[PDB]
Amino acid sequence: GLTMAEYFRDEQGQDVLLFIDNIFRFTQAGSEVSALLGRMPSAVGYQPTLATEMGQLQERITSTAKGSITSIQAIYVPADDYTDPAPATTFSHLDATTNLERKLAEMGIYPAVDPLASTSRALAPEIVGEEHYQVARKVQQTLQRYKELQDIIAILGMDELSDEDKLVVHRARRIQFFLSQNFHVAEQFTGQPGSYVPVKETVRGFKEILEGKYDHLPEDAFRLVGRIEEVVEKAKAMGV
Amino acid sequence: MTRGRVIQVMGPVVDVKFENGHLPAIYNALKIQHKARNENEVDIDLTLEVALHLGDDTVRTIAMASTDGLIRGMEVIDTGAPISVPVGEVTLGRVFNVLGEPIDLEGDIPADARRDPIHRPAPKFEELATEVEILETGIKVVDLLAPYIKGGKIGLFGGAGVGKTVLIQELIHNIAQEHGGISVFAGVGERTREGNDLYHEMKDSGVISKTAMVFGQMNEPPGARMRVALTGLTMAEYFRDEQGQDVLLFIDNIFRFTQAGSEVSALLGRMPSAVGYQPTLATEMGQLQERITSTAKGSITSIQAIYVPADDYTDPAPATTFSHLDATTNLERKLAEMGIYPAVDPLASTSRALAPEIVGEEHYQVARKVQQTLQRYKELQDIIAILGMDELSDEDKLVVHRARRIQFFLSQNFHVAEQFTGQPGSYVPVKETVRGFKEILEGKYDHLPEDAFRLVGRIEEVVEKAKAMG
Amino acid sequence: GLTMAEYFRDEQGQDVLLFIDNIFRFTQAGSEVSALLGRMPSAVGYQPTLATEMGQLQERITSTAKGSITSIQAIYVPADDYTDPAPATTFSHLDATTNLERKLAEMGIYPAVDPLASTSR
Amino acid sequence: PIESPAPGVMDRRSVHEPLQTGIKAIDALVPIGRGQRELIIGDRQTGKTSVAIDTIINQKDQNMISIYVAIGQKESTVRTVVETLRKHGALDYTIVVTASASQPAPLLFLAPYAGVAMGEYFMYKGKHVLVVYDDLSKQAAAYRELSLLLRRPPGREAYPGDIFYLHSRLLERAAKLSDAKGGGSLTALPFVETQAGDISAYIPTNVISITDGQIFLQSDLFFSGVRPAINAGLSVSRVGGAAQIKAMKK
Amino acid sequence: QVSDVGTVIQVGDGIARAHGLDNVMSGELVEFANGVMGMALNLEENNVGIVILGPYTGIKEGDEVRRTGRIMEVPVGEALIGRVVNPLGQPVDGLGPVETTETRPIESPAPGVMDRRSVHEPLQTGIKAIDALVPIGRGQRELIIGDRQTGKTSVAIDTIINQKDQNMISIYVAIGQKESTVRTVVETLRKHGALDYTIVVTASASQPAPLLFLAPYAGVAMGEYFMYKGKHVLVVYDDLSKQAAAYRELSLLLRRPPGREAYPGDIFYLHSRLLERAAKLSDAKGGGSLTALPFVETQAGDISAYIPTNVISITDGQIFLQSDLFFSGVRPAINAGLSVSRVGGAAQIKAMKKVAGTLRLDLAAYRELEAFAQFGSDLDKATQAKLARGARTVEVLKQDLHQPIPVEKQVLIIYALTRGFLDDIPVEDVRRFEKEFYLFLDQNGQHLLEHIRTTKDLPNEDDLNKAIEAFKKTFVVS
Amino acid sequence: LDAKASEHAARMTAMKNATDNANELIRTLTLSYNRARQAAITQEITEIVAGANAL
Ligand SMILES: Nc1ncnc2c1ncn2[C@@H]1O[C@H](COP(=O)(O)OP(=O)(O)OP(=O)(O)O)[C@@H](O)[C@H]1O
Ligand SMILES: Nc1ncnc2c1ncn2[C@@H]1O[C@H](COP(=O)(O)OP(=O)(O)OP(=O)(O)O)[C@@H](O)[C@H]1O
Ligand SMILES: Nc1ncnc2c1ncn2[C@@H]1O[C@H](COP(=O)(O)OP(=O)(O)OP(=O)(O)O)[C@@H](O)[C@H]1O
Ligand SMILES: [Mg+2]
Ligand SMILES: [Mg+2]
Ligand SMILES: [Mg+2]
Repeated sequence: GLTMAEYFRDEQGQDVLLFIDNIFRFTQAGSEVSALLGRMPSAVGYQPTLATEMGQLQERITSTAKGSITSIQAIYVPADDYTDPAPATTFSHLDATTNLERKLAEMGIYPAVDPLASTSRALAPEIVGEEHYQVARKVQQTLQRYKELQDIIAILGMDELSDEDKLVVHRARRIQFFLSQNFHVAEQFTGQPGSYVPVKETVRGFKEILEGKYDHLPEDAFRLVGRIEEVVEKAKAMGV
Repeated sequence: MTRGRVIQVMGPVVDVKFENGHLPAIYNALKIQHKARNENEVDIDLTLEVALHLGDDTVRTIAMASTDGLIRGMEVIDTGAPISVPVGEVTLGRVFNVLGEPIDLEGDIPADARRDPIHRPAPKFEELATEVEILETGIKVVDLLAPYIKGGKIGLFGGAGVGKTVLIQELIHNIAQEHGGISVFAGVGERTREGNDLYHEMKDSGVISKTAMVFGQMNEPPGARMRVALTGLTMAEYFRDEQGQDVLLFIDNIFRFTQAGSEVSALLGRMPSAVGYQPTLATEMGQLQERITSTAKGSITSIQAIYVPADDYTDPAPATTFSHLDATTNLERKLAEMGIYPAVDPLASTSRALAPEIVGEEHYQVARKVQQTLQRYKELQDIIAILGMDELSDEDKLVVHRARRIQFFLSQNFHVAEQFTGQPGSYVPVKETVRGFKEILEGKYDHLPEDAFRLVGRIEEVVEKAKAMG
Repeated sequence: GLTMAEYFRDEQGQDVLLFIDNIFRFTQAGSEVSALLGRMPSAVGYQPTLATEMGQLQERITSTAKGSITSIQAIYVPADDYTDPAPATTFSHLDATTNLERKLAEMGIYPAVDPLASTSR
Repeated sequence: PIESPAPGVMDRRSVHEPLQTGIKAIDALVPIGRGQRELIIGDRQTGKTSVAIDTIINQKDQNMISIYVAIGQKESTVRTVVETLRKHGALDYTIVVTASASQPAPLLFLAPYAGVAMGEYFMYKGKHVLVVYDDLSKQAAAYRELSLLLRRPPGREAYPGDIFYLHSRLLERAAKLSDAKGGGSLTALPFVETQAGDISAYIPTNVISITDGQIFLQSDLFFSGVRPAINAGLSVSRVGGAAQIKAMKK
Repeated sequence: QVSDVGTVIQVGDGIARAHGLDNVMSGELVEFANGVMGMALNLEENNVGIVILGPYTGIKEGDEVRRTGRIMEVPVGEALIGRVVNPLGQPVDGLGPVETTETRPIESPAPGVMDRRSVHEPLQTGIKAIDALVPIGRGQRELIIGDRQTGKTSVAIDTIINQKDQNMISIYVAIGQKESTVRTVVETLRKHGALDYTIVVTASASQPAPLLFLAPYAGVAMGEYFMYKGKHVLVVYDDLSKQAAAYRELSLLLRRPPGREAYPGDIFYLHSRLLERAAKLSDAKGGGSLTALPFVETQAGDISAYIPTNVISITDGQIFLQSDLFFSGVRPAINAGLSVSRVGGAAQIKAMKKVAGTLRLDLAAYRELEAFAQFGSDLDKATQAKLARGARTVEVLKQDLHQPIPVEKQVLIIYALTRGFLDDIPVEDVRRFEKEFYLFLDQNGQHLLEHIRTTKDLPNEDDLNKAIEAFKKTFVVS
Repeated sequence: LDAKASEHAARMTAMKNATDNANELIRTLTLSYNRARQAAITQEITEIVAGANAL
């Protein structure tokens, strides 16, 4: 597939979308066949040449002067172990990553992206904008504080938290729910048609939530909606 | 030819070379007998079990005893069959050592006695019984809340000094009395002093005349500890296959069997499995457990104590063993110190048999109602300390009043407990105990003193005790 | 160093002090040598001969009729893990132990010796 | 043959025909279509075998052949299952393949392939087949034993490298053929026994990575009166819903 | 001929490979060229694997190995009494050779199931806490377990010293200890007179690993000689953990596959073989017995460790010592909560049995109430009485170093504590009260002392009450 | 005075049940840690065995 894409990159100078369904199976097959070739086994049973074999493939998928390639890869994580050598080695080859989580998938908030493990090289003030950068950093800070409060909440109870901690929890749960979205392709599982949300709408909605505008709405109003106005619509259906 | 010579000795592993075209089959038995020709030798008497065919007419074996004194070149004799132990009536009341040789001083067993091979394929699919049946033990708690199954495997758990040994003796006594069967006790990798204590206790109780014992304790080699269970099982199988009886088989600790197997595998040189266990763990457990089944003419049911390493029930050995179990009885030091015997926990015990299809709608309803009552009492025991006895509602008072009598009526007087208490035992049929528990549930006996239920057989004896008391 | 120190108590009958910079690095070097020679690693990758090597080092530091050698040795504990095999097998040979705390060092209390973790016969 | 290539990309059709299991807690919210492969996962003593037996019995009216493959099961349990099938009349259309725990490891390794090869014969004639694998975890254990005896270096949790390839090769033969290939189908219901409900273990994740969904049975629910023990939090059908009758879907 | 000689072909890390030795037996002793012993462990097809039992730097390729014709054994006899000796029976204290005429093999089967008898004789350790809370019977083996510097060696030395007038032989096996430590232990034993009946087997940390692996077996072999003649023997293994470490090293050098927690597969079999040879012989074999006191060292008090779990599964009980109790001034440091003896209690004498229960209850009670220490006076019944009696129990159970006391004096002081004669005595004066009470007993109560010493039963309660009251009449609180 | 004593009782029971909750969480977490570590132990054993075998 990469050889087919490289011709369009080079001989025609054309933009290419490259989709790879599961790049981990490549290294899995390499590890399956490595034992029969006479190589000594490396850590957790992988081949000694795990890094070089994957690098020789990954470094061919790049954008050059004559043409551009943007590639989206799904990377399976065996047994939910993010420290496994195959997922660990492929991290350095990427510009933007999103880490899906079984914990978020189980609570029902899709796409279940981890809002703190995900990182991108393009999140800089001079690339996305000052307001966008500040809103994103504030959201991450609130989510991290909510994550830290999870032991004291479980043990001592919600009542004994200070005035500011309760407000942090209140904003954080609504932010975590509003991060969910209804997808066009998910209409096969549910009757909800799905939506497409522009970046301006996302930034303005998260800014409004952070400023405490919508603290009077219930938590469940924020699940699986698009723009911020749909939250008000759902709350009014609920009766607010 | 049927003669070979030793060529390698490496601990318990011995390699023997035979003439081409005369190799023994796997699991065969080989004998080494030697007389010290001069002062630089010792007398040797040893038994070997074939394990592999290494090629070049060489056979690798596992010794059943210590291999000290072996010399490269000693003659080896092929017996042409696996280890064979005596079976029949002669084995009752005797103690053996995994080779079938007696340990007690009653004398040897004549050479005309019938002997059966240790290794044997499991009974065919045709020969199994088509219907599930309940083994009536005659003990109220077991027969009500955790029934036993003919051909089923039961796991026994409990702390030290709670009553496991006396319960085992009472099970043997009741089975021999009512169902006409016998029992075989097979210790595996346990304390020699505990085995001696058990022998003396059985002799005191009089159970010893109806049981056979094979010990092969902790100090034995792994080869012997790995086959004690099989020799006990093969002496048990004779009575079910040839006389059509219902037999008990007690395995002192099934975990030591797996540990001995792992030790043997490490000597054979196989690649270690997940947590250091042998790669053949599941296969060995299956080959042991699948021979304990109910057939068209008889059955063997086994009571097994299982040690769990580090209290981790997900460890490979307990995980493999638990897949074969059909029931579980748990003992309680709390009940033991309270004075309830046989101290079986009425809520921790579980059983696959307790279903309306197998045991009956009436039995199932009575048992479930009893369990719900006991659970409610367990819940109320916290509120008693939180608030106080008088603060509880009237319906909770009635629940407590029923629960005390239920918990006391679960107790029973054992035949083998006479030596302690001074009271004769009782064999309570399952129909009678179901009727008694229904009567206690319905409130027919709410007026009786709760202590008259303390330690008693049938329900009529309870009203007799109340009549004598007041 | 031990060979250089032993002479003063053997031939001259002095009292000598032998200061060893770090036993942890000695054990690490031993483990590296074992892995180079190709032996099967011990509990956490150390050499199988760790206890015998430590004994053959420490057992020569003893008092005799002619003289005595006393040794002050520094031990490094990785990630505060006192269960580590090198400190664990070092403990068996010591008459007095001293525990230093970065907690005390940060407050400014030097030498930062813990007054409760230190024991002496 | 035991080993045969799976149907190609262009040989398949989207699943659109319901498989009525006769159980509400399945047919209502976790539907199963023909040609699908749905995982049944849970702890020991949870009703995994009972679900499969009920599904097989319910197929009497429908024109479907059933294959029950038992790997590592107790022979008494297999005998009782066969007796229930005989009593309810499912032996008019059922094949039972057995390999008990007393059998050597190669037969345990080999049984599911024999079952699916028996199923393919009816599948390629334009018929509909249902295949039940009573344990894939015990097949994996047998294959691990075989690999370690053959001295192949183990991977994670001592399993060999191709423990994924084993199951993928087995389960990829279940398919919904198109009208050009005849319209036949094969349905698979593999079983996985977890330990203390650890859905994140190596073998459970490997099998989840293959099938079209999973039905999770919880021991905490099975005890205390929720007898079907369905856990709607972890149960889903990725292909189902498009193969559900309009009334139930409505 | 190559039947009785062989030449070495490989030497490394104390393991040697020799060509030849056609008639060597498995487990035999062999002689190297320079005087170093060895075991023929593995008899392969073309060569023999030898485990060296000494300094192997003097062995090269090509030097000859001579056969001896003897399966490995150790010398035995009464001549070993009062001497310190290596595992192979070679003296290390000087004083010339040990002249003995009998041997016994290191490997020997444990007594059979039908050769044993129930344990019924007490073993007086001389420690109040052990003799009261966890009694030890002759023929029992009891684990002693704790952390570094908790007092296990001190307990063992005190037990060995207390056996002076008893008809027992003591054996002290030191594994992995420092030579100066073993020397100091031997000096204390000589000072207190225990060397009149004690054998010391030493294998220091500088020795090769096989000697450490073999030392406890040599100790048991020495003990069995006396045991089978009808005598009573006490054997102490100072570090089974260090023996296990040496065995792990040997197994890894032989390139055997590892097991759980990196220990070898048959690590349980090692200690089972070792500890199964201690038993109480029946009357038909002569009423001999051998009692063992294995030691295991924990890491930060963790009992769930592999070796502690194995040894707890093997033995008949455990004595657990606590670092916090040791640091808090409780020097015997015995934790009566976790500690338990399963075969003992039957061997406990009647006088101690009649009085031990109340002390057990008091000490058990005064552990949970120590949690409620931040507040002083909740109730007179809950705090005052319980805490006062528990504190006095903790004070009486304390003991000094190398001073065992007789069982009858222990019984009397425990009776005085339980019945309430210490109710009106301050806590700080309890040890002086006990000491002056022992002196007063020696002064006047010889009748009670002899009555206990002859009948193993409590004397007349009223007479005991009046004697203790007479002592309290003179004792001064200050 | 009644209100002050009520405050004492309320704080006492709150601290008690907080301690109970904390010890429950500690039980769960420490047991989780202990189930986890056996996987590392078996992994290192597997690595040692494979390294020995491959040579
Ligand atoms: N039914 C009973 N009637 C009277 N006493 C009983 C009964 N069951 C148990 N006991 C008492 O409990 C003691 C424990 O007996 P047993 O040897 O069966 O216990 P255990 O739990 O198996 O102990 P261990 O772990 O030491 O083998 C008995 O010696 C007896 O005193
Ligand atoms: N719907 C149901 N109603 C009542 N009892 C049920 C039901 N489903 C299962 N059971 C009961 O659950 C028990 C175990 O069920 P089943 O044998 O199907 O479990 P399993 O998960 O296959 O077990 P195993 O691990 O032994 O293979 C049996 O006693 C059975 O009667
Ligand atoms: N009852 C006691 N009274 C006073 N001091 C004591 C008592 N018991 C032990 N000690 C002292 O406490 C220290 C513990 O040393 P001991 O050899 O008994 O411990 P150990 O557990 O064997 O430790 P190690 O691992 O260092 O060998 C010694 O200094 C000893 O003198
Ligand atoms: Mg018992
Ligand atoms: Mg099943
Ligand atoms: Mg010491």
